[PDB]
Amino acid sequence: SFVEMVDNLRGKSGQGYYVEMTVGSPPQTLNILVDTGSSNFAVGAAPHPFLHRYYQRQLSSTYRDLRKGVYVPYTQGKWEGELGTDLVSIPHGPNVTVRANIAAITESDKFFINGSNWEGILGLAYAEIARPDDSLEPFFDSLVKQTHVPNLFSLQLCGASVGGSMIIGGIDHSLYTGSLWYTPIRREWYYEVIIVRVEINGQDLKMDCKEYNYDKSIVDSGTTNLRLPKKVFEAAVKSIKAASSTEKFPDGFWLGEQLVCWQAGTTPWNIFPVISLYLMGEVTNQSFRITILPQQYLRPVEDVATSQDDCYKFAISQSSTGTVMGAVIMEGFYVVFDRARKRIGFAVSACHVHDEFRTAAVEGPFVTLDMEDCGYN
Ligand SMILES: CC(C)(C)c1cccc(CN[C@H]2CS(=O)(=O)C[C@@H](Cc3ccc4[nH]cc(CC(F)F)c4c3)[C@@H]2O)c1
Repeated sequence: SFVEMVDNLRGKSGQGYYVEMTVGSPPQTLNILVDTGSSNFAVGAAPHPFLHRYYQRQLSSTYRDLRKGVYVPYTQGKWEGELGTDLVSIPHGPNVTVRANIAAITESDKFFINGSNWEGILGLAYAEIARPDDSLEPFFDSLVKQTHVPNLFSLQLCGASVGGSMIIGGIDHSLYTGSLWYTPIRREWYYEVIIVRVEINGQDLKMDCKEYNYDKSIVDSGTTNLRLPKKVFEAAVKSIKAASSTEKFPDGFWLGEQLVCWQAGTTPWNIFPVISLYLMGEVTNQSFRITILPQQYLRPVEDVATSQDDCYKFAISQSSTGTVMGAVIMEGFYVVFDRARKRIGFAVSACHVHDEFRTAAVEGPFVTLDMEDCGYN
């Protein structure tokens, strides 16, 4: 019955993917950012310059106050508000209604984006990283506890206005090609995984693989970029620079600040390398890789000119909190968050990213010794 959830995600480039939800009685309709990188369900509950609408608790006969404040600091942006519960539904999702925790956002700083078209966030990760603490049951745990929906969901995030699918409760085989490859969820807090090797245009970076997961690696749909730990970021930019030295770019470009431009249809894709991340597999000494194309880490941005140019931002940026596999890694893959079996699956997406002479891929098996040493402690 998954066909009803196909294409239930909309989004703007660099502004996340959102699904339609309703909260309260009678149902109030809101667009909610889909975020595997956090665990709080929160919605605008008060006027804001960037909100077109918001949650009005007074109008809901089913609203319950929990008489308890809350705040969440993201890497960028944060909000605070009041906890409560209410009835929640997903129109283009499973046919159910659940009572869920809701953080009514009363104040925020750099959380809402100008003209994003969403008014809240749905954190799909585990209770452990919930605020104020792991006793606030996340939305999906409530969904699974109160209904017969199976304990898994999958995300197909499509690039170039963007769309996608959140299949709640299962896998829709019409959304990917090839085989699914699974990597263990290392610990149920973030969707934490272990990267065991990295290659750029087929050349190993040759770092201690702990560096790849320092201090963790997570799969995070709410984050736009691929984010790499300082040491890994520098090695990667150095390698991507060398491969593209044919041309030259401002260095504010490599910092994700300045756009780079080319005459429409003349982007030199061939001079940017593919990036391969190898992930720990399901069996002893076994891994698999996902390969990313430049079309994924060069994010198309709106031209600031009377020009019909193609313009892009570098969508790989530095991190001090570990690797973040954000939307530009997830785009063009079908990603299965198999909570029931503590694993995450990757397959080539039906909306896979296109290149002339190259293709995004999920390939295996590979042999990799001592994958366990790759985890940071
Ligand atoms: C567990 C928690 C305390 C929530 C936490 C703190 C720091 C970092 C993380 C990891 N996950 C984070 C990484 S991030 O802050 O870059 C984006 C964030 C989700 C988020 C929140 C508000 C946002 N506003 C605008 C955006 C951009 C998006 F829409 F493309 C956006 C994204 C993730 O959720 C979690």
